[PDB]
Amino acid sequence: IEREQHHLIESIEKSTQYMAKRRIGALISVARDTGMDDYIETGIPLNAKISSQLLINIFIPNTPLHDGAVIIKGNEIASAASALPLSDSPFLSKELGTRHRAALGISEVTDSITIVVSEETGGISLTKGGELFRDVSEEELHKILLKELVTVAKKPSIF
Amino acid sequence: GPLGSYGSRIEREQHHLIESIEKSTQYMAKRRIGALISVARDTGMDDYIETGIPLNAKISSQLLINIFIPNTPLHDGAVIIKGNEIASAASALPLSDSPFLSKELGTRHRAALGISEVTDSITIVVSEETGGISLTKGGELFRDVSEEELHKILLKELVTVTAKKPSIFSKWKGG
Ligand SMILES: OC[C@H]1O[C@@](CO)(O[C@H]2O[C@H](CO)[C@@H](O)[C@H](O)[C@H]2O)[C@@H](O)[C@@H]1O
Ligand SMILES: [Cl-]
Ligand SMILES: [Cl-]
Ligand SMILES: [Cl-]
Ligand SMILES: [Cl-]
Ligand SMILES: [Cl-]
Ligand SMILES: [Cl-]
Ligand SMILES: [Cl-]
Ligand SMILES: [Cl-]
Repeated sequence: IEREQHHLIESIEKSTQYMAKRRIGALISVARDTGMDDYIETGIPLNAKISSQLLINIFIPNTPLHDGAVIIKGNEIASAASALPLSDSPFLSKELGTRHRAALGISEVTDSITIVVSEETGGISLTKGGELFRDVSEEELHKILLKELVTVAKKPSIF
Repeated sequence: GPLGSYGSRIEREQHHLIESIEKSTQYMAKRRIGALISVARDTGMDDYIETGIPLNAKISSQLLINIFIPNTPLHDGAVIIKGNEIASAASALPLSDSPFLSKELGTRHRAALGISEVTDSITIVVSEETGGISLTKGGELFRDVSEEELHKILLKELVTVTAKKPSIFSKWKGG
């Protein structure tokens, strides 16, 4: 369903834009082909409609839902305050803490796309397949989410 | 099921709803966080659901608390609970015109009273001024109730009494 996927992307972009300006730390993992059921069950179940508003309310500091991962599965916010594994990568910059290391860790054992907001700088990062793309612009964020979450790769790969 | 193995599914969902309300209101009350939670019963509240932001979410004390954090997108209005979901947040409810409602009470109390006049909803209010917990039902206000009185009214009004042995067997619902 192309329509739900474009809404998902917009919801991620607007919520992370708001948190970034406020240096609110956040972690959103979007499940793809590999199952994330065991990580979903570690958290508080929501099974909620996706909206930028609900994503922002989830991550407000010192609230019951903020301390852990949001996992998006199908067309729902499946859970909040979920556990994710921590990467032991030594290549990760020293100013990045356990949130970035959790995002990297999940990307190492799933094909999920994970978006991170830094509580120190408000920079936005992405992880995929054991790798981190640090401090992306608004345009780069949009381009990678469109490519990785909207199925309609139809054109020749070179482009 | 997910909730537990005792009694019927409906019973467990209703006891979880009650506990979710009690825990969330206790947390908000000590922080003087304003809150307004309306539980639909036999009366449709679909039109008020449509005024809010849709959530269609599993009920938890945690989600109720996060919804009402001040100065957030979801806090400004009513949560409406319908079936076994948090249907919407930041919904508009009608205001009561009653002059019998104390002027010391704010817009949340007047919205809670207003909905209770045209539905058989149970509505819970946390006052941002006093931290008191209030309840409305059928045009009446129960003001600044104790934890014990809150539990007693929620049990009576929100838990369907069901037969004992019949409750342990799950019925087929097409799945
Ligand atoms: O607990 C409130 C919740 O229960 C439901 C059924 O899931 O309502 C049923 O039980 C109520 C209280 O015992 C009754 O008022 C009602 O008539 C009955 O449908 C939900 O509709 C309600 O939100
Ligand atoms: Cl469409
Ligand atoms: Cl951080
Ligand atoms: Cl950064
Ligand atoms: Cl259950
Ligand atoms: Cl508390
Ligand atoms: Cl108030
Ligand atoms: Cl008390
Ligand atoms: Cl008491």
